[PDB]
Amino acid sequence: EGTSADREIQRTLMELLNQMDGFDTLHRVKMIMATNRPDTLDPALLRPGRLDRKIHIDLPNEQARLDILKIHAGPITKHGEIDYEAIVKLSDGFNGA
Amino acid sequence: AEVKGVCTEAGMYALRERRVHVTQEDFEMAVAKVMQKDSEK
Amino acid sequence: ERGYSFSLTTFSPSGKLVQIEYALAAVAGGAPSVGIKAANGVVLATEKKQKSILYDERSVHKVEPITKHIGLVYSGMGPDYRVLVHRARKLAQQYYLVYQEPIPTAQLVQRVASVMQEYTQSGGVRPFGVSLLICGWNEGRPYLFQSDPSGAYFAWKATAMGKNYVNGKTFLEKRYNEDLELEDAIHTAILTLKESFEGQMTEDNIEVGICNEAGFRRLTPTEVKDYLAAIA
Amino acid sequence: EVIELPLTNPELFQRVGIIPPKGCLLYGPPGTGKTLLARAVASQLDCNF
Amino acid sequence: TGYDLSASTFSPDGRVFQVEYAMKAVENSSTAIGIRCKDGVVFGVEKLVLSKLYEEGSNKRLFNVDRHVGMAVAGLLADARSLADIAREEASNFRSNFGYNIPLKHLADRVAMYVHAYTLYSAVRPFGCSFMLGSYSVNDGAQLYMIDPSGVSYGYWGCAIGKARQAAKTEIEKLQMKEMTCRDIVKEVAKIIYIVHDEVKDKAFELELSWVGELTNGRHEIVPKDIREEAEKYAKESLK
Amino acid sequence: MADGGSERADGRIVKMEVDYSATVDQRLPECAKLAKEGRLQEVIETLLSLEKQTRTASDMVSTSRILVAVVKMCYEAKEWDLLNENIMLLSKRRSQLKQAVAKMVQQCCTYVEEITDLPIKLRLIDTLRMVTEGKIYVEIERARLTKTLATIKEQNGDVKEAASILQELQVETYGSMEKKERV
Amino acid sequence: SKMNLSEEVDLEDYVARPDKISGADINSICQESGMLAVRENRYIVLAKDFEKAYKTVIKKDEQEHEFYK
Amino acid sequence: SSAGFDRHITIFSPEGRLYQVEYAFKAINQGGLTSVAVRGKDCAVIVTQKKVPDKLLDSSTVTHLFKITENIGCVMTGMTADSRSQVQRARYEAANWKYKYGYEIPVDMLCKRIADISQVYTQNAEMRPLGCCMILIGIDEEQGPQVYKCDPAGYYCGFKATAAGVKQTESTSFLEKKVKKKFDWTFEQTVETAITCLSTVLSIDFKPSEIEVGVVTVENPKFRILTEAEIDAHLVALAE
Amino acid sequence: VQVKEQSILELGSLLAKTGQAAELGGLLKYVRPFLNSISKAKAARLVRSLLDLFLDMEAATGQEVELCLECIEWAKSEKRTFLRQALEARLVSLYFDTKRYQEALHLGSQLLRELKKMDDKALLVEVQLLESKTYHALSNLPKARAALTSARTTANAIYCPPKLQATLDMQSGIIHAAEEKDWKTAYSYFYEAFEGYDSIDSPKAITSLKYMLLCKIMLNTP
Ligand SMILES: Nc1ncnc2c1ncn2[C@@H]1O[C@H](COP(=O)(O)OP(=O)(O)OP(=O)(O)O)[C@@H](O)[C@H]1O
Ligand SMILES: [Mg+2]
Repeated sequence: EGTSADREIQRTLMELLNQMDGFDTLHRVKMIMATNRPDTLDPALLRPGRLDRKIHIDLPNEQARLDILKIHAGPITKHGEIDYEAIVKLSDGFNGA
Repeated sequence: AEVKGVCTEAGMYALRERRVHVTQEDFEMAVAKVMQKDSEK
Repeated sequence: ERGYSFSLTTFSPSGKLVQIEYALAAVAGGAPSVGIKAANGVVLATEKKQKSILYDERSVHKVEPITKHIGLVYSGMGPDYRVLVHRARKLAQQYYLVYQEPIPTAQLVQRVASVMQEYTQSGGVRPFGVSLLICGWNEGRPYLFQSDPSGAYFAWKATAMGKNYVNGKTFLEKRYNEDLELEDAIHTAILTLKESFEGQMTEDNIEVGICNEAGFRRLTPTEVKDYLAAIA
Repeated sequence: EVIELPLTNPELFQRVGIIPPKGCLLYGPPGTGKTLLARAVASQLDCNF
Repeated sequence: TGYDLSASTFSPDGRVFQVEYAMKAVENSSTAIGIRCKDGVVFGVEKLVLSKLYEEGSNKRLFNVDRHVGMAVAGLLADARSLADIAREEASNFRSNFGYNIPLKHLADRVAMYVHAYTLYSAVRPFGCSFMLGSYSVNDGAQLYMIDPSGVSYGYWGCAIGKARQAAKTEIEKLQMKEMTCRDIVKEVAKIIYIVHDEVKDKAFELELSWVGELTNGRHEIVPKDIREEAEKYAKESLK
Repeated sequence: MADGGSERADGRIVKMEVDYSATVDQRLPECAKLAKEGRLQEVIETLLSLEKQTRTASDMVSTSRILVAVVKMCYEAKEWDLLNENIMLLSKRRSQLKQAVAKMVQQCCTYVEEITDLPIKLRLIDTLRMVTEGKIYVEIERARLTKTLATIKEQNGDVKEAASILQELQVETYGSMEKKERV
Repeated sequence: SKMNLSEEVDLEDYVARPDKISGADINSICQESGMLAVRENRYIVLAKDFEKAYKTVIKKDEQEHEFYK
Repeated sequence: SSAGFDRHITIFSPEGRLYQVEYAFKAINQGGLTSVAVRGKDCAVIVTQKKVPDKLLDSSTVTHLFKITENIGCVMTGMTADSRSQVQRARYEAANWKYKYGYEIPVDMLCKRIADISQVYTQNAEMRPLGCCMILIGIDEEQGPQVYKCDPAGYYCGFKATAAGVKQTESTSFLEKKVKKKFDWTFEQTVETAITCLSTVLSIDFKPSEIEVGVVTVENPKFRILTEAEIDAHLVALAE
Repeated sequence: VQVKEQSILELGSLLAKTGQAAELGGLLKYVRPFLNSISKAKAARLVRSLLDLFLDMEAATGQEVELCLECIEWAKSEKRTFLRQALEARLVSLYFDTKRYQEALHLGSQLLRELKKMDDKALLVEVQLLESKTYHALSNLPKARAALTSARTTANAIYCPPKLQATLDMQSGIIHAAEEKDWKTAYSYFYEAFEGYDSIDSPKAITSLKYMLLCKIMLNTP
């Protein structure tokens, strides 16, 4: 019981669902999709045969945090002695950004 | 309505054996299947 | 501290108590249970299933003996059963102290029903969320009874309670009679409880208790494993 | 494992007797490095994109 | 809406909101710092003067729970005095019942349980205070403990409660308290007080210091006037 | 972790030659843990291949209590299933599994080994179970051929030899053997 | 019936599990097991491949608070 | 799915479920710690992780293991003050049973009584149902080792291997896969499996200074806590 | 106690494996005074496990009918309705293999009334099929046809006849071919019986294959 000017997006959606894994088989074509909240996706789009693999990219670990720090803190014109252990311990639940 | 359904489905049993007339065995099979298969849902 | 002291159950404009209906709908989603009485004693059967293999199946019991000749099973919520069991035992002990005679099943059922009723009218208290099956054998004739969150109680001959109980009642309609034995009663109880079991019926997934003119007792795992044979 | 090996050496899966998948999706909390990984894959592969 | 009007309701995410609001109320105190030395504990509080009318030494924030126990307060004042009274009563009862001075590991637990008793029911409200207990004993050493409105009590080596807690603990970290005796640590407490609370926030302030340890021979009391004056004299050189 | 450790192995090779077999207990892991390490592309490979192949000398060369003669253990059991093929966490494969026991160091020996029947069948069976995987398949087949030709040559039970050979070969799909050999 | 499944694979184990898998993810189980066997540079699929693939594909936690009943 | 105040207090919703208990199960995971309990042939072990974010804190008073009685051991998960109150209650009940009936209280009766106490909160509507977990281990004659679990909903059960915390599901699956093999367990094997389950779930390869291990066995039923040297020895023996 | 029961089961299995029939009958007759000393369930399961194995071993026609009758008598004395109903079904199946006319008919008629009123319906379709078979074997087409019709009509309410489906299809095909109305239907029924009876029970698949080949021969399609 949705509104008008909104069923057109649904029309495009089922057109896309038919284009991939439809009556005609695809060959040598691969697709990649990205989203940071997959709750709202249609149950038909997540079905195996259309999006075969689900990949999770969680928050970094202590070793991952140290790796990212070493990657990004490199080029700066540093001086003196640096200790990454305290920085790794303090930064909890962070991101690369 | 299910009386009409039984009547209209008994002929399918005659068709399934490539016949031209309907006998009461088809009626009994039809009524049994219709009454049993309506138990679910 | 202090409570609320105002009733949480009130009459709807259509003259219905909503909380009782909600409690019954919560009871109806519990584990299945069956009870049968045939001419020599009473049999209570229930289906228990652990989520995984880490659980110990010899730690908690669904069937509890109130005294030497009364047994009781439940269907509904888990924790709400234990307090009722304790209260029933206390009431039985009180009666034994007063009259020096074992309490009849009807008196215990009446007292438990009165407690369950009294627990839905006081201030700031929700009703119980379980239903009970009680079995006994006093003065020659056996007895089977069923309680109700609203406090009502009835006397039955064959009862199925819990999830998918209408089909169980239909099955018991076409098999039960008034002339059988304890063993055939156990067999038909297991057969009707098999209507909702999983792919396999292991001895660890069934609890069976029997009460005859010698006293209520819960069957050992070996006996239940044997009984499961020669069936299905 | 999805987009590189099957597009160059496709007789292995035929030898085993399966068909490689087609698509995949990446999810997680914001700012964990999804679009960056996609950019790296697109910038380090010789194929139409 | 309506999940944060009572202390007896769980939000869908699974946390009580009223205690969070109490912590937010606590977060508007001035500052209180406590550091344990080799042979005792030292407290330091910076107090804001609202106007010249108030007499020197009013609104004391440094109580005396027992003959050997101190106390430092941040948050509302009424709840702080109530907690001080209940702690005094409990310590007196323990001394009278058994016969010897109550250790800290027991008094802190009793007070924490009393505080936690209020965050369960809907007929009361959570407290709005966070406090610190300190003491020294010959057979037990120096003891410091911190308790918050939620009812969580921990031991510490050095703590700061109030508005600029982080800006104070980041300077406590550079200090090395594990060795040096607390005869000169008052200087460090004064210096760490004067390096906070920029003059834009408020015009002026005063300092309050406590003392307990082997130097005072168990008893907790205010620092002498001359020692405090020398402490400010040394701490005033932050302008360099 | 290449030369220097191998220097050690070449130092203690004389000890292996002079002393007895149980000393292998102290030389099996010293390279094996090095195969665990695998930090560099070519060192770990040289050390593992050298150690695994070198166990061949003790086998067969020290025929007593070894595969050539009295293979009660040694290569038949101790160093076949357990050497690396079954498990050593992860065995590097590539040079170490191809150039080692799986290839010439044992296949060549089998050609020039027992000459007798009785344990030649058991040596064949053991060296056939290890290679039932993949991306080797130009060593299992030859041994299968050897077994069938031997069995036909003497006992002449054609039914069984034909049966065994038939299922073995699916060489249209092998994809690595040269055409004039697969034909 | 098309892939290898050499000799020691038991399929009656995986059929016995509950949780109502559809018809388009059993193919996913077989495909994932085949891919996993491909990764190990081997052209024969074993039982561990099915075990790992089945554990990976289904991914249902509990949603079954035990004091229902 | 709601009608009235079923979202705010403990009353039945139209579907037959009450949410105020399901919210405590989510409130359990607020701490962010995981604990495991394993049962052996003649012993029982508990392993838990502990984290100290900063060096200012005193690391000797952040334990999550408590000793109710000289023969019974315990571990908590979830909120802190609630766990402390529950431990106090358990100690009181054990002492009362010992005084009244003349012999040591079995672990299963203690767990049953704790669950009975905790079931009232979900019956009356003027109180919050103490969202924290409970794991108990002990030794008992004629049965050997026993491990029991209790959750805030008023429910308890005996186990052979248990995990509680944020990573409950993965550790439970790992323990199930390990126990399906049906291999006889000894002291070293039980400790090694308990450590490796947590190690593979968290993927940390931790040092001997961030775990707590408690053990009981049939040679001296006294509950004891392992020191750091023994933990280091077990860790170095685990990694070949 | 349990050692005696385990030894009895092992001895029965060994006698069945060896290839002797008199020993099984002797053990069955000897273990009568021992049965009334154990639990009811154990005795019932022991009687079942001996009798079914002895009956399903092979055809030594001299020691089966009387044993089944005495088992029926014991079950009726012990008041075990389901056990005696199953044994009655087995006995009426046995009477057909001994080529008896009326003793295999009135027993089925008696059993049908009791089976109809109770839950069991699969046993009912089995008994109906047996009655159709015995009327067919006595050269009476209409009665066998009526019994087969009743069995088919009452077999549509069962959730699944996992193996009785093949037997029912085979009997329907045989009856249809007996009246030589149309051979395509008989061939289809025989093919369905062969398909649904394949790889489960070897002994009776070859006969279905043979009948299907005969039908295809009769269509002048060699
Ligand atoms: N693993 C990583 N290593 C280095 N930088 C990283 C990493 N993960 C994230 N980043 C940082 O993330 C920044 C941008 O992240 P990106 O665009 O990939 O966001 P995202 O995870 O796709 O989030 P969203 O699209 O939901 O906003 C990059 O500039 C980079 O510095
Ligand atoms: Mg992005």
